[PDB]
Amino acid sequence: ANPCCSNPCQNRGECMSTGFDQYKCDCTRTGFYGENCTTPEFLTRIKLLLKPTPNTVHYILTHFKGVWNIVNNIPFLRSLIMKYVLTSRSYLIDSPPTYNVHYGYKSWEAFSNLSYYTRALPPVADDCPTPMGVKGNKELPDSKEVLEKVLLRREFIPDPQGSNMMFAFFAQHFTHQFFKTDHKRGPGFTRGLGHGVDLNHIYGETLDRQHKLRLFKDGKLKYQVIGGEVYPPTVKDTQVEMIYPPHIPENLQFAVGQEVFGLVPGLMMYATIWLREHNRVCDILKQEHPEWGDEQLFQTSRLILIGETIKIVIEDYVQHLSGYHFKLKFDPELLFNQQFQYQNRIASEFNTLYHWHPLLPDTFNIEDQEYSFKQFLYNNSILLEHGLTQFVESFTRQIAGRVAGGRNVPIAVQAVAKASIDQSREMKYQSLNEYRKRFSLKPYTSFEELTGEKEMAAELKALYSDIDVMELYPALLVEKPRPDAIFGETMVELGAPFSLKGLMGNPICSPQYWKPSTFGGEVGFKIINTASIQSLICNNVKGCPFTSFNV
Amino acid sequence: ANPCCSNPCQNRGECMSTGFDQYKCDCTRTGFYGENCTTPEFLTRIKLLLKPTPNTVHYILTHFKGVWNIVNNIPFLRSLIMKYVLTSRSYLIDSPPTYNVHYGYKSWEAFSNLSYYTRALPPVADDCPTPMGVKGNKELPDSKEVLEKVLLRREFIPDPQGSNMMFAFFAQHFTHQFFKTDHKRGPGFTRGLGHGVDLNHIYGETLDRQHKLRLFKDGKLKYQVIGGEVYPPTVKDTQVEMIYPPHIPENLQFAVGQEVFGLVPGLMMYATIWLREHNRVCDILKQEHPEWGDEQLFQTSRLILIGETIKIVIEDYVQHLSGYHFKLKFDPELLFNQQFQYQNRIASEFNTLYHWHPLLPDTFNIEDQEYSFKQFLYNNSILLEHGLTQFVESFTRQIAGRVAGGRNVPIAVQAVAKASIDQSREMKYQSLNEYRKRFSLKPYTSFEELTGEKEMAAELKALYSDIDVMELYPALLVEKPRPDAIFGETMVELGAPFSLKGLMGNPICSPQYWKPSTFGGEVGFKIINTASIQSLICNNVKGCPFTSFNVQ
Ligand SMILES: COc1ccc2c(c1)c(CC(=O)NCCCCNC(=O)CCC(=O)O[C@@H]1c3cc4c(cc3[C@H](c3cc(OC)c(OC)c(OC)c3)[C@@H]3C(=O)OC[C@H]31)OCO4)c(C)n2C(=O)c1ccc(Cl)cc1
Ligand SMILES: COc1ccc2c(c1)c(CC(=O)NCCCCNC(=O)CCC(=O)O[C@@H]1c3cc4c(cc3[C@H](c3cc(OC)c(OC)c(OC)c3)[C@@H]3C(=O)OC[C@H]31)OCO4)c(C)n2C(=O)c1ccc(Cl)cc1
Ligand code: HEM
Ligand code: HEM
Ligand SMILES: *[C@@H]1O[C@H](CO)[C@@H](O[C@@H]2O[C@H](CO)[C@@H](O)[C@H](O)[C@H]2NC(C)=O)[C@H](O)[C@H]1NC(C)=O
Ligand SMILES: *[C@@H]1O[C@H](CO)[C@@H](O[C@@H]2O[C@H](CO)[C@@H](O)[C@H](O)[C@H]2NC(C)=O)[C@H](O)[C@H]1NC(C)=O
Ligand SMILES: CCCCCCCCO[C@@H]1O[C@H](CO)[C@@H](O)[C@H](O)[C@H]1O
Ligand SMILES: *[C@@H]1O[C@H](CO)[C@@H](O)[C@H](O)[C@H]1NC(C)=O
Ligand SMILES: *[C@@H]1O[C@H](CO)[C@@H](O)[C@H](O)[C@H]1NC(C)=O
Ligand SMILES: *[C@@H]1O[C@H](CO)[C@@H](O)[C@H](O)[C@H]1NC(C)=O
Ligand SMILES: *[C@@H]1O[C@H](CO)[C@@H](O)[C@H](O)[C@H]1NC(C)=O
Repeated sequence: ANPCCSNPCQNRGECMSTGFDQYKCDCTRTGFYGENCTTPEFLTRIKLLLKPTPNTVHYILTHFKGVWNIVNNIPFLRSLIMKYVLTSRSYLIDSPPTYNVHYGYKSWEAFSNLSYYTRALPPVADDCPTPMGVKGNKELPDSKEVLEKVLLRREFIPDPQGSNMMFAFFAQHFTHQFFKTDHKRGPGFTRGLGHGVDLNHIYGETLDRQHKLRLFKDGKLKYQVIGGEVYPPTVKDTQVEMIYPPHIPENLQFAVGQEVFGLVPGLMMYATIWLREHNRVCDILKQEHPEWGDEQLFQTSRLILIGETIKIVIEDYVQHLSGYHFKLKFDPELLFNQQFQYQNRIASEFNTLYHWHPLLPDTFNIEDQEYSFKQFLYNNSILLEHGLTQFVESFTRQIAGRVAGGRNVPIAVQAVAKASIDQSREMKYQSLNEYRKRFSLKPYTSFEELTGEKEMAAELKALYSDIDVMELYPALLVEKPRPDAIFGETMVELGAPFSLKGLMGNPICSPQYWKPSTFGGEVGFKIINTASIQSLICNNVKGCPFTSFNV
Repeated sequence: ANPCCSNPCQNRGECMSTGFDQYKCDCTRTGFYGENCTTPEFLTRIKLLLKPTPNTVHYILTHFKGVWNIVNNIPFLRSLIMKYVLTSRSYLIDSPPTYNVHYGYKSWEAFSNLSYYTRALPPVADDCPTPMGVKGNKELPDSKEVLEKVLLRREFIPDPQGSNMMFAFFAQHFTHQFFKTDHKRGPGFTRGLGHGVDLNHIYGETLDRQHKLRLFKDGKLKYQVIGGEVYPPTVKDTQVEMIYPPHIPENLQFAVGQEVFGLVPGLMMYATIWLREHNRVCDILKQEHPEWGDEQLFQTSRLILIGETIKIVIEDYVQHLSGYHFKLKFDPELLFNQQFQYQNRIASEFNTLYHWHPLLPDTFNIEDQEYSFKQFLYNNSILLEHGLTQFVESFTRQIAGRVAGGRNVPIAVQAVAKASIDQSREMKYQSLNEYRKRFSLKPYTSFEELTGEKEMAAELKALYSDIDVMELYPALLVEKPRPDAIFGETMVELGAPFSLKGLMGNPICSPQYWKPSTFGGEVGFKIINTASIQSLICNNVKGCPFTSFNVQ
């Protein structure tokens, strides 16, 4: 019914109805003109002719190790390439943000209401004849069938990049500060009103919760000691609400910033590590500033840990994921002579993309034990039983599952994968190929090209019929991986822009914040600029065990 | 006690305690170095030698009319010069914002908590020996004495720039969408969480209030018709909360986005005009888009009115205030190749600077009546009696008061002026001269230099003793005006950067928003780009009466 239902405008042109059966494309600043913005301007053709494909660039970044080592030791050159990585696809994220689940056109409501996830592509209008707009059948294929035929794990498929459980739980822990879906409102809504890396998963989303978690001495967070080891405090002691089954003993109801982090001992592990890190930084700052009060010690520590988090995410986490030989760098100064918006709004599609449950193993292997999902979930006695040191040693060695390549979602979380499919549809996501085009990728022309195989392709073809009707979320998990990589092209090219924007968009990266006095002087500053996943663990885990994001 | 109490760091260097009795200045990117960041780098000295004073630039913009007329007709240069005006304050504003009334150091709390006004200068710490830090006496002069001696009006002083009551109430109406102090929390808190030109004063701050105000047909706002004329609906009919004294008739409790706009008929006049404008834009969009629903018509109209507001504020309102011969221009495209943050946080100091009550006359003259404050306040029957047309005609003719130059606050609002002084102190504002340095102005070296005269200066010296202890708010109202101007240097140089930032920082000015389809196509876009105070009145007020921000 809506004449824009077919998504006729190309190259990020905007579709507007101009009557009941007519549309106009707004081609402003697309670099294209014509009825659906498909005729390139002269400068546009030039850019197209020279532009290498993502797969080409990825080849270059994952080969020529000798050249990159040279590059990695020339600071001017390293900065130049990193600046490039940051800016080079800046243009892909709308900032200030635009659409959301209820608005397929720009509006003050969509801009101003922070309870929404934002949208990289507007929803398919309600009165469109098909789920994807006009293509495909009246109904999408049964989600349970899509799940079982191409998503569910048969045999465990290990990640060829060697991601471990330290990585898997870091990813879960880190992302769950800004992926916090407000289920009473709906899948397109979030409880993370900071829309980014504010460390609310440690400090709490609201002031009241934060104040319940704080010691109000020396800037510190409340904690308890169990068997000589520092752990988070209890629900009983703090009165902060946590989600626990009713049979969890009170001494085991740990209280942390994020209410769901008692779900898994792997999350509780990182919650404990970061809590220890906060109180460590408090000690350092108190030493530097005996004249400071509790409030300033707390606030400054929080800013430093925000810095540490961004530092580690870029130079260890993203570094490992990328498989690049180039050494990524956290350096806000790189953007100071660039056009860049220091703000971020979390996209629903980013949330969708990041459902990396194929990472999960069949069992969680700690010391000599192999825990089932049933044994692991909501069981912090496991963390207490083995301790942090053994957790780190064990998880550093246990390999995680491959995310792309198909059929690697453990059946234990099959309902989660199904919900990702069903909620994608509920939120009226456009198709895989629409999203590929939105991020300057070539549409897939068959299911075999998507998977790079034959059997899953075929089951998919029977289910969806048209490649242009293939859905975003299942496509990510069945996509042909990059060579010996964890992800395919679509995951990387859509996810990377959201990721860097969410990291660099933080106010501590802005010129007025990025200076030593913000962090209590050069000592605080150095904590950020020398942070690593290894030093995080070394400083806060007894025995300073070796760790890494790969086995 | 705090070693930073004396504000030792200069040139926007940041002070940090490094112990109980020592400090360090962080001179990063200030262009200066040394212990208090006062030694300039080579590039800095050059920059300092060449850059003209504000008063010099003001002279240039308010003279050579023949030359400016040439420039005004050369788009490249008009654009170039406008781009310049925009990007020349752009650094003086911290964006993302930093301090607030409770935080004199940067913190996640100060950044993230939108209930605060932000601060251009951090508060004086609580444990400082004097209100201004270390200078001056233990307590500041009695605010009642400052008020009575140099602020209160003796004889009405007209604005030499000819500002009229259309201007004065436009200023009040426009600013009260982002100056909305949350008195339950304290003076450093705001209820305007949009922190800018979101037109909540028309549409309501919250979704619940907006929906009570909406007709939910054709995108329109609810209204009533009285004697053939369109007015806001009532509280009785909408359940929209408004502030009225209990003796106001039900049929006279008009309900609009901003709960305080029943305060004066002048606010209700503009509330009514903008209400009519919204529904007018709804008719236009419905004509262009018969296929659209109520929701999209409403949202699209709101975006258009936001655009119109920014347009009018720059090209009519700021144009008038400036007295420039150069013709200012609303054009977002000017910033597309510039470094610029499309965001804004309303500063407490901006609020303070905008307390322009000397604008108010002794009486409000409509048609052949002259209403006292007592008769004018909370009296919407006056608007009904005379009608919008007569309001516009009368307010266009009545001159407003000079704001700087001293002794021009009407006695009727003396408590408001005193509260501005007292709440500034409550919020631990730094001194006039600290704020002057913060905006790259030379500190005043005496009270006579501040006022440009002798009598008020002598009274201020008796009260404050030290010029470095003079307060920001009273200084603004007693400052030597620019020649035949409404304001002095401090008002302009502090206010202009906040103002432009608040206007251009709006998301509709960003490249992904600033395109025709955002506003329903070329017709909607054209409404924004051709808006003016005269067209706003001509389209919505019977008879298309002439209006202007200056007396004719
Ligand atoms: C693969 O393994 C992983 C996995 C995850 C990764 C990562 C890697 C990574 C790493 C990562 O993201 N690396 C980025 C690799 C760099 C990609 N570079 C390219 O594709 C080449 C693009 C290029 O150089 O040209 C651009 C460009 C391209 C354009 C374009 C404009 C521009 C644009 C441009 C603008 C111009 O001015 C108008 C130009 O003319 C002057 C111009 O030509 C010179 C180009 C860019 C520019 O100014 O500098 C680079 C240019 O319109 C049409 O296409 C992250 C961050 N990741 C994540 O954080 C992440 C996290 C979670 C998830 Cl789920 C996914 C990813
Ligand atoms: C007259 O009455 C009123 C009243 C109200 C007004 C207004 C007027 C106005 C109008 C308004 O905003 N007027 C502003 C006056 C004009 C401002 N222009 C200037 O100050 C020119 C400054 C200039 O040209 O020099 C800068 C400059 C200066 C520097 C500096 C760097 C630069 C910087 C610069 C950079 C350079 O390298 C690129 C330079 O070398 C090439 C360079 O030259 C050496 C200068 C700027 C630049 O690149 O272009 C202009 C340059 O380091 C320290 O000093 C508004 C908006 N108003 C309001 O909206 C308003 C509303 C409410 C309130 Cl309360 C107050 C105001
Ligand atoms: C370790 C055991 C894990 C379990 C038991 C688990 C289970 C769940 C469940 C039940 C949900 C809620 C689904 C819904 O409400 O519809 C969820 C959401 C999610 N999961 Fe996991 N998951 C695990 C690990 C991971 C990992 C390693 C990642 C990696 C990033 C991840 C990423 C996500 C994301 C991004 C969401 C959306 C969160 C939100 O929007 O609030 N999960 N998971
Ligand atoms: C026309 C009659 C006017 C009356 C009766 C009036 C009265 C008041 C009152 C009672 C306050 C509240 C003070 C407090 O709560 O401490 C106030 C604040 C204020 N006034 Fe006026 N005023 C008038 C006109 C104006 C005008 C023409 C301007 C021009 C800009 C203006 C600017 C302001 C501002 C910016 C505030 C602060 C508002 C806030 O922080 O919420 N007022 N006025
Ligand atoms: C952001 O938008 C959501 C979506 O409409 C708002 O939530 C609704 O609020 C209205 C009125 O307050 C209720 O009648 C609805 O039941 C709510 N719906 C949902 C799905 O929650 C929300 O209030 C908006 N947030 C703000 C701050 O305005
Ligand atoms: C923004 O800051 C204000 C001031 O700290 C917060 O208001 C306080 O909230 C606490 C606990 O919620 C109350 O005990 C105080 O009485 C409140 N003080 C004032 C002055 O209102 C407010 O909650 C903060 N907002 C957010 C979203 O964190
Ligand atoms: C662990 C989940 C088993 C899936 C059972 C439901 C039917 C799934 O379906 C089939 O599964 C076979 C098993 O590998 C594959 O050969 C087929 O291609 C697939 O279609
Ligand atoms: C795109 O424009 C072409 C004309 O160049 C037209 O034939 C076509 O119908 C348009 N859109 C679609 C979805 O086909
Ligand atoms: C919880 O973990 C302990 C190991 O500490 C294990 O023995 C126990 O069986 C687990 N509980 C459940 C219900 O699986
Ligand atoms: C600023 O530093 C100078 C040394 O350059 C010192 O004499 C002075 O005490 C400092 N501050 C003030 C306010 O005098
Ligand atoms: C309100 O205005 C009317 C004129 O319409 C006037 O007659 C009346 O006295 C005013 N009310 C008060 C309380 O002054």
